[PDB]
Amino acid sequence: QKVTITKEGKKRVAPQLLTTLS
Amino acid sequence: VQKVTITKEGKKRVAPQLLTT
Amino acid sequence: SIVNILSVNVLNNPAKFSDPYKFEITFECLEPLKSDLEWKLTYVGSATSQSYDQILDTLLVGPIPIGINKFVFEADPPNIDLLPQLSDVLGVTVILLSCAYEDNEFVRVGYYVNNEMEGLNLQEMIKKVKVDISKVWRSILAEKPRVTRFNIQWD
Amino acid sequence: SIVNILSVNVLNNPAKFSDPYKFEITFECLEPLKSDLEWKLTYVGSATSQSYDQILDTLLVGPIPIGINKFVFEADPPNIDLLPQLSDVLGVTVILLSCAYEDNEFVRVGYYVNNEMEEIKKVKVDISKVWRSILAEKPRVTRFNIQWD
Repeated sequence: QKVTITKEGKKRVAPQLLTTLS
Repeated sequence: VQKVTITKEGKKRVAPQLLTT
Repeated sequence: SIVNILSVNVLNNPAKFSDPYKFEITFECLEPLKSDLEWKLTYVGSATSQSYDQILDTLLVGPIPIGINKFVFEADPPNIDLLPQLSDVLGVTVILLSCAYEDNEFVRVGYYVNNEMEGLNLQEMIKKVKVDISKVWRSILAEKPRVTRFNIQWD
Repeated sequence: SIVNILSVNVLNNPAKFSDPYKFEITFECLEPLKSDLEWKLTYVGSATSQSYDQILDTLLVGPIPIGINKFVFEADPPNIDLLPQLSDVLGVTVILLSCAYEDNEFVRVGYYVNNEMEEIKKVKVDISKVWRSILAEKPRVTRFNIQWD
């Protein structure tokens, strides 16, 4: 998974979209 | 009286008063 | 440490339980910081043993120049949905003011809080009495802070 | 509730006391959200302990697709320095996996955790010899109503 960092230095993870059924 | 704002991630954020340097 | 607290003043003390907490914090910053500070307020219950602590609020403070800096952190009151036994608000609880930089805590200021319900008013002076949270009062002992410092990196 | 948890799987269980926690989390988001979700994991000691809860780690997740989502939350282990009575890492403690939107907690997944260790001088509890096992099939869930957008 793609880890990133906010302006403030906070660990942020983009979640994997599995599918969009509801 | 403070400038309050909100990051894209949803965190509230304030600008502090610089009193002296 | 690149940030040092100089004063924490609780603006609204004593207060009703459900009132927001207003802490006026002054700090010094000695070097450039690429990021904001992240302040947190955590509500901690009694030795009660059936209570989980509760983050009240977090606040990002910045940008931060070198110098003496100041701001008010207004935090939400405790969410009583998180407090199953309502009667556990009473007596001595704790409040933790902490700050982190880039997800790493470096300072924590703990205070003891006194909590108490109003007695009966004159009209009322039969029914068992509820703990009415709108009739509970806190007093944070802002002169006896417990301070704990953590080494983090500031680069 | 606009967000609902579908599964929590503990990736490295059992494990040493000082090994990171790894939770694979699957959740459904039903409407668009303006902000991230904020996960935290919280070490909780015994009733007999006077130590308040220890936040082990937190993590912003976002932005959030409408749909079914999965990520892994890898959280640092407990700091031994904040456990002045080291012996109470032994036996049965609690871990709370929780999520907040805009500083409001809407869900809490509570676990029991079992902890055991692998002239004469008094000995100290050696942490490198303590194993934990999270009882991951018996989670206690609690939803709270929050305002969302």
